[PDB]
Amino acid sequence: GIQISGKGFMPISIIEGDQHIKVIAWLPGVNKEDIILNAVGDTLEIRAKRSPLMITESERIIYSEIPEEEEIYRTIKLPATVKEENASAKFENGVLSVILPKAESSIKKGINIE
Amino acid sequence: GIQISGKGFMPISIIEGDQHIKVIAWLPGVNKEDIILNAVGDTLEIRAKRSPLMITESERIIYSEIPEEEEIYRTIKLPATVKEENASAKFENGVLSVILPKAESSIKKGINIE
Amino acid sequence: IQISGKGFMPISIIEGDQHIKVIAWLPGVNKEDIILNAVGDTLEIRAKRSPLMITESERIIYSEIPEEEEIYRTIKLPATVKEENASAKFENGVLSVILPKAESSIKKGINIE
Amino acid sequence: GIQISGKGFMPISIIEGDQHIKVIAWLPGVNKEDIILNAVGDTLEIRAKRSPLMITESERIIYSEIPEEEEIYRTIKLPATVKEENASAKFENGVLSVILPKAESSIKKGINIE
Amino acid sequence: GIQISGKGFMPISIIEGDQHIKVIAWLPGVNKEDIILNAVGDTLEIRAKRSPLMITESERIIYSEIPEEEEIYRTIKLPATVKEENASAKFENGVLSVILPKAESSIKKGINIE
Amino acid sequence: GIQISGKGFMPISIIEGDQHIKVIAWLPGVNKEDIILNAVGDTLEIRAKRSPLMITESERIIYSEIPEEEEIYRTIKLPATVKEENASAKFENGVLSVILPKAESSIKKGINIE
Amino acid sequence: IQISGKGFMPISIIEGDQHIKVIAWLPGVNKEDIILNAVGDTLEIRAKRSPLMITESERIIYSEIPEEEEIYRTIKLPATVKEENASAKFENGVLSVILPKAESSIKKGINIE
Amino acid sequence: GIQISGKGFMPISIIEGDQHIKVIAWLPGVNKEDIILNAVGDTLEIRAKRSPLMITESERIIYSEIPEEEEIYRTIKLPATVKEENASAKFENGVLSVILPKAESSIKKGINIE
Amino acid sequence: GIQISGKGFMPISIIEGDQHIKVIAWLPGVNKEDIILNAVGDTLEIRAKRSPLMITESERIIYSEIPEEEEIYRTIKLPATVKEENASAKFENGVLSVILPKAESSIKKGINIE
Amino acid sequence: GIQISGKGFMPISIIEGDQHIKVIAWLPGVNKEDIILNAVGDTLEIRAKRSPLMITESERIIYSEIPEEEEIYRTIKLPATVKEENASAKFENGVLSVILPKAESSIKKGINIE
Amino acid sequence: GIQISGKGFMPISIIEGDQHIKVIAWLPGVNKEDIILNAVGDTLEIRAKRSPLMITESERIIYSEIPEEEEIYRTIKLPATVKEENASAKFENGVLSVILPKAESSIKKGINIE
Amino acid sequence: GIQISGKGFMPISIIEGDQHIKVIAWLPGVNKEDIILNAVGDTLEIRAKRSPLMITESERIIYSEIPEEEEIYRTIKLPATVKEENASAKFENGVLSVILPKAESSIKKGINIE
Amino acid sequence: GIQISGKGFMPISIIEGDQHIKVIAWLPGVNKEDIILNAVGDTLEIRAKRSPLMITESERIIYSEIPEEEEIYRTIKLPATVKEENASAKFENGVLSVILPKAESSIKKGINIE
Amino acid sequence: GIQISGKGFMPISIIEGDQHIKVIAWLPGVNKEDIILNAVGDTLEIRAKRSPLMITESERIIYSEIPEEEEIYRTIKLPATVKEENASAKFENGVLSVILPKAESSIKKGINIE
Amino acid sequence: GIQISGKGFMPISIIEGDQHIKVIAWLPGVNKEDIILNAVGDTLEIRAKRSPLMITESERIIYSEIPEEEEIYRTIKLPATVKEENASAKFENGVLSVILPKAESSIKKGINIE
Amino acid sequence: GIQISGKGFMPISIIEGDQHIKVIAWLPGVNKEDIILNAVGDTLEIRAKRSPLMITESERIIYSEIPEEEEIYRTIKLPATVKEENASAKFENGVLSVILPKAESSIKKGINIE
Amino acid sequence: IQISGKGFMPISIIEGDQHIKVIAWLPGVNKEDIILNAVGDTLEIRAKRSPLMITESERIIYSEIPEEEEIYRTIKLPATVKEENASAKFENGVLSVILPKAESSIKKGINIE
Repeated sequence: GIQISGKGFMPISIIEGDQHIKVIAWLPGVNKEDIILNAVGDTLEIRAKRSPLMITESERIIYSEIPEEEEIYRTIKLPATVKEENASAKFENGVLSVILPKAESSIKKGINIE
Repeated sequence: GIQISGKGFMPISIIEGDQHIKVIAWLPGVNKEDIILNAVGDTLEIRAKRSPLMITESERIIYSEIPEEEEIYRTIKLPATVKEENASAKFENGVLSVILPKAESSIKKGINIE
Repeated sequence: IQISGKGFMPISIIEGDQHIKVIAWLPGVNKEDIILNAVGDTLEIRAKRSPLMITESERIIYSEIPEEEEIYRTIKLPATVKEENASAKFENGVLSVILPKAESSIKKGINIE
Repeated sequence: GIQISGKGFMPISIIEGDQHIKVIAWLPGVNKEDIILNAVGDTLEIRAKRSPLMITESERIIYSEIPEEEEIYRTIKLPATVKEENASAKFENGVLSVILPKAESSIKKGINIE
Repeated sequence: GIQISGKGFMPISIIEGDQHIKVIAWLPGVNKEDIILNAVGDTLEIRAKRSPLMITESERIIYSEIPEEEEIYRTIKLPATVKEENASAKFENGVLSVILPKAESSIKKGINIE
Repeated sequence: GIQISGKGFMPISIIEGDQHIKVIAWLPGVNKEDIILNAVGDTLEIRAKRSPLMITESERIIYSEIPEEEEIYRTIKLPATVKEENASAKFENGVLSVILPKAESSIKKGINIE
Repeated sequence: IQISGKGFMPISIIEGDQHIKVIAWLPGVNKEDIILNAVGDTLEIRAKRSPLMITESERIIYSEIPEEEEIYRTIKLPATVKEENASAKFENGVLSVILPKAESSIKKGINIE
Repeated sequence: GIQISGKGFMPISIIEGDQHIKVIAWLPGVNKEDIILNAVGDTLEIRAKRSPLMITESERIIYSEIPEEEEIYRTIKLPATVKEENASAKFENGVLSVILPKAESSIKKGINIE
Repeated sequence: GIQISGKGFMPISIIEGDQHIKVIAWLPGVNKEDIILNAVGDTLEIRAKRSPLMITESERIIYSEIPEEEEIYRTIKLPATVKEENASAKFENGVLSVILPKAESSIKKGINIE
Repeated sequence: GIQISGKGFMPISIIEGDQHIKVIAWLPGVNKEDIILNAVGDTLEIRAKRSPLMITESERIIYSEIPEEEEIYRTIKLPATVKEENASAKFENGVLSVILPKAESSIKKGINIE
Repeated sequence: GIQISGKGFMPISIIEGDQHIKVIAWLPGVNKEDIILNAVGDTLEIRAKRSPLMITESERIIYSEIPEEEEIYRTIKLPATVKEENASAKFENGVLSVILPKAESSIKKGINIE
Repeated sequence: GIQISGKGFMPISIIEGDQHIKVIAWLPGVNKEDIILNAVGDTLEIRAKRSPLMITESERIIYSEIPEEEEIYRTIKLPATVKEENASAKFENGVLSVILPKAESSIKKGINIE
Repeated sequence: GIQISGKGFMPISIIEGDQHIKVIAWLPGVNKEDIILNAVGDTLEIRAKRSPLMITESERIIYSEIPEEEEIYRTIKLPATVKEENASAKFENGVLSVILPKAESSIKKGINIE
Repeated sequence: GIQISGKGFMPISIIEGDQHIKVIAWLPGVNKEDIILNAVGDTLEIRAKRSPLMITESERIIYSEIPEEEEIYRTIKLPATVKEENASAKFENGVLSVILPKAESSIKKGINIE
Repeated sequence: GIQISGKGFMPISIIEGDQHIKVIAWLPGVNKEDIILNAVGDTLEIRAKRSPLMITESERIIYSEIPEEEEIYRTIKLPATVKEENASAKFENGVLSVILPKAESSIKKGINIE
Repeated sequence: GIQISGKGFMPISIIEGDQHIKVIAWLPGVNKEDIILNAVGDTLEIRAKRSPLMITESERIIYSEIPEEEEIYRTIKLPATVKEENASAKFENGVLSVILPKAESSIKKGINIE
Repeated sequence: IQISGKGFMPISIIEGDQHIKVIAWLPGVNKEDIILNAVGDTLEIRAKRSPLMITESERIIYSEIPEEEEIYRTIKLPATVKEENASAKFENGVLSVILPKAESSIKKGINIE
């Protein structure tokens, strides 16, 4: 039970362990400082500014596969409530990766097969 | 992650801040005192009655783009739990605006990108 | 009986024997931002409505509300009118104009014998 | 430039002589005194009430091809301006007939084929 | 179990009481004397002549919603056998109304709910 | 309220008077004596046999719009019960005509429009 | 082998070695209301059939029977014929014409050796 | 030969024995005294009003699979003529049940297979 | 002139003579004693049970064109009223054949073509 | 704000006031003692058995609009948590009506429009 | 491996035991002595004429769900070779039933599940 | 202007020399003496009987791609008039071959290209 | 269970007796000597050469319904194994006919109906 | 409220009592020790590998209705929160069965119908 | 080279080596003793009963992907004749695996590529 | 009457003589020793493995019409039983050719056309 | 990167830094029946493959095998090449050509600072 929603290209992946959740996000062309990242309960929010390709007035864009929007964001409802305060994150090479330990109440417990 | 539902034409907008939600509602031709408004948890209700164009018996309606219903309403499920008791509201020029501070358990905490 | 112009603005048009009422929805517009003129059989309504103002902390996460700031309507009525005696009031987002008909446009009875 | 418009079943025909226009209108079930008829210039208006089939509480309508609306009307733009003040009209057998003499400015004059 | 059939515009309605049947018929533009009306058992027949709009040779029909046919008729099979001989009828304002008391064998009798 | 049914091409017409029914039937190429015809109540039957074009063995049919069947028949349910015993009939030029006086219980009585 | 004209009139066309028979349905027509001529390879049939006559007491409540009073057919045959020796009989609504073939149109044997 | 017809949701079932017809009818929400039930020959009529769900002005209908109409009725033509005067009926728990003994003339008599 | 209706596969044919109707019914795999057969007026009823193919628990049905229903029936409305009391019937080889003499009132009488 | 789900025909309506929810259920032909009714939190369960129309072996069902299932049920999720212990319910005339007072935590509080 | 093929309506069913095949066949209207039945290897043939419904020249077929063909036949390839010489057969009530013991080489031998 | 017409499967080919026309025709299964062949002007006629495959009452036709018609014929309009009296024809191996010398009036003469 | 396959127009028929199989083949325009014919078990092979219409260089083919292929053949799998060595064949008039007595193992044996 | 989701063929069934949920799951080809099973709140997870059909290099798979994937899993959101720590489970014959007692807060309490 | 056929869900795979065929069958929820397994020539038969999920009358099936049939079977025709007597079989974990050594006459012998 | 089946691109041709079958197979890029080939009865098998285009890590495939699979195979059911032990085979230039003499029981014997 | 010509002949095209390999399926063709030339950026392959030879006793009863005897391909490559140092081998129905790139077509590095 997960829902993404927001504006602008931003490919997400979601990885679930027994005791945590990893979220991965593509943000090519974004500055680490331009990225806000907050969470609580079962929701994670990612906000990003990417400034546009700056062209001198000599230059023209004669071809482009690259999205224009400068404001981009995603709100992600995850399969488990998490501990925001132990959440880590790094940002290398256009890729954001967030680690979100699960709250105890959301950690599943085994059932033996007899 | 939002749900609107009820009877009547009533264009809604929803604005999220870090610590509040604003809801805006179009209600042309309604009287401030004919509006009821309550909330709790993560749900807002707006009720309204707008009386119909009153024609003398000499006059006929020869053309109307204007909805007829006299009972109108909306129930709105917001993306955060709120503090009803600090909610304020205004009604100017056919437009209702409601401010609803977020409850502390719904306020999101930062994660640092190291 | 032709409407035409830019922007969301629900009109209704009422006819009496001696006048035309025109009603218009203009939620979110300020009385002083509305221009209103007329002559012969045509009525013009122009309005500006400024956009919902957001602090830089806030985002719009959902909107059914039109964005255009310039809105107008030209309305050709089923009778010539007297502009000079035309009245108008603006309550609660609703504009109502009253437009007495010109004498030349007032219909006279025929008897069914 | 013959434009009919209004509400209600009401079949009109329109007959043009050199010096007049005849409008014929079906209004079965209407009382002569419940009919308003006015004109000016090149427009004719016909307004009528027809009260509904009267049923005692014993009776039921088990079949009907007969329109139910009580308010019925028509505005008709003619192909010539007329002299309202000389217009006549009878109402026999559910049929209204209106005679509308043409204004002089609207009476066509001949061209000789030499 | 009712069947209309015949030629020409003639909107019928049918009303049923415990002890009778009313039939209503629109016949704008028809002369009372031009209408034959007979019945037996469970069938009613209505025959009508309406003569055409008569135009002088100056005049032209430049527009018409009004049916042309001069012979019009309807045969109506009703939900009950009736007493023709006690049948009444009046014709006002383009509308024929026929009253047709039910035969005794066709009058339903109540059933008590215990 | 009519039903035809049976085998073969046989164009039927039906004429109603106040006191009779006439039925007309096309039967090209049939012999008056090869026709059976009976009635009772409100049903007429027509039976007929038409022998086929007889070709010598030198001759071939190189084109035919003409039905082939030799047995042909029709059962016709009329809108009134009849007196069989006063029924007459004629057969001229491929056309059969039958006159069938109505029984007294099927003859319709007038209603006066007051 | 072309048919053409106005009105319901089922034709059949039979060929012998030495003649053409033409058959035609004309129910409700009077022998004397039928004109019949021919030449070379063409046959014409014209007929009038008067309408079903109704007293003013009677109504037609159902009809599968064509209404046209003028009916005709022009038929181009697969051989030239001798008009002058053409015969014809009219029984029971059915017209039958016999049309001997012209000599120039009679086919001669070829032997299969 | 089995025709239903009239206004309103009202699921009928029909049951034939050798010597009677049973009609069953769903009429949830209806009052025993609000039901009229009469019959003659081979027809049964059922009439019933059901008053609408009543709401205080605090309350709103937020959802509803339940038809709204208040006047509801059924005319039923049965496969047999019956004896009205011996017809009984019960109304328990939303369900009307009607027992209609067949008339003698309508009771089928056996044929032996030899 | 005919209506069949009921449950089950059971091909009927219907034969009309001057003085009787013959009904024929396919009923393969039914037992002569399992057949009930009654009639009155213009309606015949055939009822039949056929028991299912009997399999031992060793055996499986590996292919089957043969209907499964065990209750089968037809109610037939004929083109004439009949004399039930003089009706005979035979059951050979899966085929039921019923002979139903017409009642006098339903026998057609000749009309002479002069 | 609502989800219904389960097996069987069983029209529900749902009414919301300020302080309670009313659920209404069509259940014609069910017995008050055959109805089980429980609730907790924001979910109501209705279970019901209705036994089938009872036919003697003389009798056949010749026509039926009436569902056959005998096990019927609904699980309903309401727009508010409720107080199960103060819930009442009535079963008249095939109609079940349940009253479910809202829990305090689910009651909405007013906001003033200044 | 199960192929039917031939002329005429003839509903087959096929039944397998461990040690035989049963073929069942519908042949209503057929005479025991008009049926030929032979077999070898894994094929069975069934041939049968049924003479047509016989009508006096007074009588007409007015209706008929019953196939007309007189020659009817079935070739059936079975899932097993059989012993023709021990095959039996009965013909009661329209139904042919054939019992075909399997040949030894075709009888399956068990495998134990260890 | 090459027109073929008649009944029956009979493939024709047509070959044109300077001074003749060859017609070839398939007629497998036909006896040379059952073929009639005549011509005049620009038309050739071919008539043939082929009697059907002869089956003893032991045998059955279990498959067939071979046309059944016994009467077969063709009329052929050629692109030139011919001299019937000098026409020859053989019939070998189911194939008829006809040689038809061209009439002098139909023999083309050369044009020199200068 | 029969399969044809091969190249070129060659209409086949297949006739089956109790003790043999007849195959018939159309081969207009083929020389008896140009036809090879072999068989074994349950398959028959037919090979044929037909040489093309030979045209002098004066002549043109201006129209043709006649297949061109010179090599034609069919392999036919029959419903029974046969005795090749007792197989006869004749070839008259473009038609090949082959007689193929059945092998004893393929001759079916009767089953008595008791 | 009942959501399945994940990789692989694995037919689930879900069973509710008053005081528990039973989950059943098909897992043919899987080893008891290759199955992981955990739960908390209202979610159950099932994970399982099944190794693939093993073929020697002589052998080939010539046909296969059997899915190939080796990793298979199911996340299931149930209609009730449960008590993980008392959940049991058996795995016989391809079938996993899990018993999940409901938590007290989720057990529905009865309402009396007065 | 293969035909499966029978009743029920039961995924088969088929493995061919040089000297045997392996058949694999999904049969989750079946009991080893409820499985019958025979073979001969080139055909294998698997028969199985599986009893239905057992519910107490407290419990309801609220969701189910799991087939219901209790009788399930497959008849399989293999690409080789086999030695039934040396066939083995195992049933673990819902999976049946049968090993079927090829008969000598069905074992392929090498051909050398020179 | 032929069946091919297996994995991979491998264009097959089949040539029949009176006394043999030749099979030709395209196998570009396969090594003579990587080909297995066996036969018996009326079935031929061809197995082959072709290793993939081997690219150094500087090189990329920028375009390929060439199938990728490394395992390829074909099983071929021929129209005659063969003598495996006299089968020969060749493999030149990517093309395999196999000669397979027919067994004596599959060699067809002549029929004389008398 | 354009292919064009007559006949079934699956090509693949491999690029290195310094050369282009071209592979081509030509089952049933004789090494000596293959012509192979090139220049600048274009490669041509022509081949004849003679048809499956049948004795007059034998018939082809089924064939998935193309019949055309003339087959060819013209291939325009993504670089100009050195024809003179082009090699080529033909094993097992498969033709493989190696075509070193011309100097003017060899790409040079750019550094990412």
